[PDB]
Amino acid sequence: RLVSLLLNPAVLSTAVIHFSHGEYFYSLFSETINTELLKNLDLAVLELMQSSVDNTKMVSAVLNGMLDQSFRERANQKHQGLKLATTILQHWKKCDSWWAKDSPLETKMAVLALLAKILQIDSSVSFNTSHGSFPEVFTTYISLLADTKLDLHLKGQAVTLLPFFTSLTGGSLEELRRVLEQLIVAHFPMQSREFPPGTPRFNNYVDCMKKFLDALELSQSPMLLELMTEVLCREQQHVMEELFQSSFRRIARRGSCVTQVGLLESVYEMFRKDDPRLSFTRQSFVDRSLLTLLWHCSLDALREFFSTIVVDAIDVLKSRFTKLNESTFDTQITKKMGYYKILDVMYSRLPKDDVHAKESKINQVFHGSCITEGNELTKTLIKLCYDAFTENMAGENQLLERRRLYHCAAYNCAISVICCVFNELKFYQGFLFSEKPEKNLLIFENLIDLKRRYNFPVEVEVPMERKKKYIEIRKEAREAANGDSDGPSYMDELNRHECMAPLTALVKHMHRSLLPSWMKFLHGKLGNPIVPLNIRLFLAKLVINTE
Amino acid sequence: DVDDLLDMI
Repeated sequence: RLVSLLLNPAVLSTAVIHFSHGEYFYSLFSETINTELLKNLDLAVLELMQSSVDNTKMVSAVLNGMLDQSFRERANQKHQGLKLATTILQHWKKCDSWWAKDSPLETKMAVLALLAKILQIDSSVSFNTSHGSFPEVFTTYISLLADTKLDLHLKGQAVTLLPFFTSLTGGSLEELRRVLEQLIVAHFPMQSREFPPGTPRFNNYVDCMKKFLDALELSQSPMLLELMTEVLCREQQHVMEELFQSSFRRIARRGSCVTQVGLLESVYEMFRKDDPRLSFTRQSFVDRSLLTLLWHCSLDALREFFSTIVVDAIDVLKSRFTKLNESTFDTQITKKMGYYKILDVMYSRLPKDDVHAKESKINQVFHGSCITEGNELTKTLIKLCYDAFTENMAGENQLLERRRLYHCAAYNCAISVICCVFNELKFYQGFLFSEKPEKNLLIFENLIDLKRRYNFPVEVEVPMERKKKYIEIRKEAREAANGDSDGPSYMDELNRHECMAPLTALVKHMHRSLLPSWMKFLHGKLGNPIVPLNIRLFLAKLVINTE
Repeated sequence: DVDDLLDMI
């Protein structure tokens, strides 16, 4: 009798508002009615789901204003919400018209409000292999994803349940990738920044980025991860780019050591195969996101990605390049410097009791328990980066900007593998400064550009802390030798270079370790004016940095 | 060139 009273469109007036007497009765009291529906649940929901095509907003408000009370008083009449949910999540075939095409959007928000309630009031239970109305509600969600009618901000509370939808295999996952890609290519800007700041377009876009970060921040998936990383790679940088970095460091440390291999190897296959596209996007995976992810706290010692990269790195490294064409060349070169960056970092944050001793890493590298030193793969690495940065361009003028960055990344790999896994000063000259001049086979011509004029604004402001440094210099300069009372009483792109950091890391390790021959070589190369101005200035800034 | 650094290991 009460359900028959409620599900009725009877018009009242305070004048011009019309305010149906189902809605107004459900506005006045709204809770003790829901205790009656608690008193007999089963006929209430079965009869409540009888008219569900006309009285759509009505019964959705009935469910919302019942689950809010069943959620808030969970401190008495316990063991209730589970049976409530596992009963109601069975008859969503009754709903077929709120979320479909030619249907109101506020009713669609109402469906997802019932969704937010059945996934807030209860736990992860109705998710596995057609447990409840999961394949009768997922299609409602998919039709609210593939529709051309929802809003750029009123999906904002509507994407947030992918944590309760990243727990699956394939089959529906393919069309999930499909609906995510189509909402991205109809709801994200094409490359970068093409919306005015302050306006409620660009701000709801950064809210969309924020809620994606909130979703994968807990829900550790490679599922959403290549989907978001493809828009993280469509340009060189983005507008909200640090937020992805903070959330990547946030997703890095959660445990789940096996899933980290999944993230690395999965976005590594999204990077790794042919996939003809532009090279910045085709390398920016391993250039930014993979390095910044596997750098911080992904896994402190991981050899499964670092077991398949044994097979999957040196095969690309030991290659030949075809220079008839650029579109076969640049892909090989970019994935080669990506592999240089990967082995750089993989030797940067690994200890020595697992990789360079006679351990299971080299037992993975070559088949059989090795008596060898562990310096076999690192010997093929060291040889080929030496070949890489000592590869001449004695007539070669094709794509020399990429080969310069390649050569410096090659030496970055070399610096990392030499600064970490041994303790003797033999290689410390022999692979770093012993550069043998047969014909053309030196270092800095081949790995430093030497091809522009560095433009300097001079000392533009703030000489504030440096005056005290100069007065302290005149303190220690006179009072140490022949100090009187006082005496006189009278009246930036060389750093951000991708080059300065590994040198000023290696020498600031090489000090605290033991005229050296490398000191003689850089002693001569700085006062020799046949040498260009460029590496003269750069090794000058080196010497200034490493005091 | 670097085989002088190979044989010394």
